[PDB]
Amino acid sequence: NVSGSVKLWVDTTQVPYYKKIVANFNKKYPDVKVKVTQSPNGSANAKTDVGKDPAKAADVFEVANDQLGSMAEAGYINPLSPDATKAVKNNNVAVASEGVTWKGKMFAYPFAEQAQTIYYNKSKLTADDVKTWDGLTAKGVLATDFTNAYNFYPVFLSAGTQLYGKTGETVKGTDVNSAKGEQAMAWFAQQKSNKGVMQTSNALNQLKSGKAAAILDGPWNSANIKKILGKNFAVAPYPTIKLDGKDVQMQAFLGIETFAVNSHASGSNQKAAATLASFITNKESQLIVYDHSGQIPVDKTAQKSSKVASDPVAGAVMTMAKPGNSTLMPKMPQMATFWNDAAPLINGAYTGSIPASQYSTKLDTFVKNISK
Ligand SMILES: OC[C@H]1O[C@@H]2O[C@H]3[C@H](O)[C@@H](O)[C@@H](O[C@H]4[C@H](O)[C@@H](O)[C@@H](O[C@H]5[C@H](O)[C@@H](O)[C@@H](O[C@H]6[C@H](O)[C@@H](O)[C@@H](O[C@H]7[C@H](O)[C@@H](O)[C@@H](O[C@H]8[C@H](O)[C@@H](O)[C@@H](O[C@H]9[C@H](O)[C@@H](O)[C@@H](O[C@H]1[C@H](O)[C@H]2O)O[C@@H]9CO)O[C@@H]8CO)O[C@@H]7CO)O[C@@H]6CO)O[C@@H]5CO)O[C@@H]4CO)O[C@@H]3CO
Repeated sequence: NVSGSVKLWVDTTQVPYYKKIVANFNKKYPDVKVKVTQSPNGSANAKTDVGKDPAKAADVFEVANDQLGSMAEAGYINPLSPDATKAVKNNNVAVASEGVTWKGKMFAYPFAEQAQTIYYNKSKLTADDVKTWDGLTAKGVLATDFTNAYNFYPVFLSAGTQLYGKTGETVKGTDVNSAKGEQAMAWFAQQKSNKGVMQTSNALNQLKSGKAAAILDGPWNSANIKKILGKNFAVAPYPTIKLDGKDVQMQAFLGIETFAVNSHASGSNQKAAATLASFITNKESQLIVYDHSGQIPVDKTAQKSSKVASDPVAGAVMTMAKPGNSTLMPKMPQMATFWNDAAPLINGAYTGSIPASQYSTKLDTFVKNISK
């Protein structure tokens, strides 16, 4: 039998359907008392929401896979048991297991596959128009945010550099301090004068108001964008960009969204928390998430279900996940420093605060900063 009390943190607009999932959980586990709330600052900030006071934080919380190495090394999350590991590994696609594994051990329960795509108004742009960045932006406005390194760091990967080495596990393996890194910096700088590229802190609002024909966004907004665009909804994988005069696919990050168990819990509450985390990331629960938000399951069977297989967003995400089209976010503890330093590097190139004469110096300093 499973008993105990568990606090669950989810992202703000997810609460209504996690309440439905928790109702399903309580059919099987009637004696577990779950309190579902939004988190203080969302899954993109889980490591600090938990770290500021682990005993006060939720017992089960939503967290993106890049944060897991930091949280594991800090002792905020424990390895999954052998049986829990086997379930994750057997039920979900390979990259989901890679996403939650740190030094050979799993530290979270994966449930969704996240890659950004182009979302666009098909009354304004065609499927052919969105194949290239310059071609798209010559025909309509793309709204985006150059202060967000999750949006734009992958251009360095398109340029042929590595982030923490071949597989994201090599502390000294970022090699962006090179001519290839400079090519990415120059691409950011070019976009400042591209009249079809609109800098904004709220790209989705620009799509809603009609000021943008296209945005880059992820599947957490799939159902949201389908509602906004209605019969004009369309989606595509990322386009090619020109780097050093060559067309290359513009990458996104591949992220795995997860739930983790707070290591503070003990006794019955710990068992209840692990049971909840397993349940809310099971196939049925992943399909409920899909039905509400459009997020893409990592469960092998769910991905091949008719409804997911016919969804154009799922198809675009599956394309994005292929080698060359994205890179799995690394989960090194150093990712904290990476994210902090990457945003001003990219935005400085875009705004011109970093001129071309300084690209090499700034990239050298960046690599030193993130490679300790
Ligand atoms: O809008 C939808 C979301 O709304 C709600 O989110 C709001 C927050 O609740 C509210 O607090 C606020 O956030 C601001 C915050 O208050 C400020 O303090 C500041 O944040 C700084 C932060 O405090 C610092 O510690 C630091 O953060 C670093 C962080 O520690 C580190 O891990 C890393 O972050 C990177 C992630 O780890 C990485 O995974 C990736 O994040 C992706 C993510 O993977 C992907 O899923 C996607 O996230 C979606 C999410 O799935 C959706 O559910 C939806 O979330 C809503 C929230 O749940 C609500 O709480 O939308 C999300 C965004 O699309 O996209 C993420 C990328 O955007 O990359 C991360 C790096 O970008 O590095 C950071 C930076 O070093 O620095 C912070 C910045 O100063 O700023 C906050 C934002 O203004 O406002 C939120 C709404 O904007």
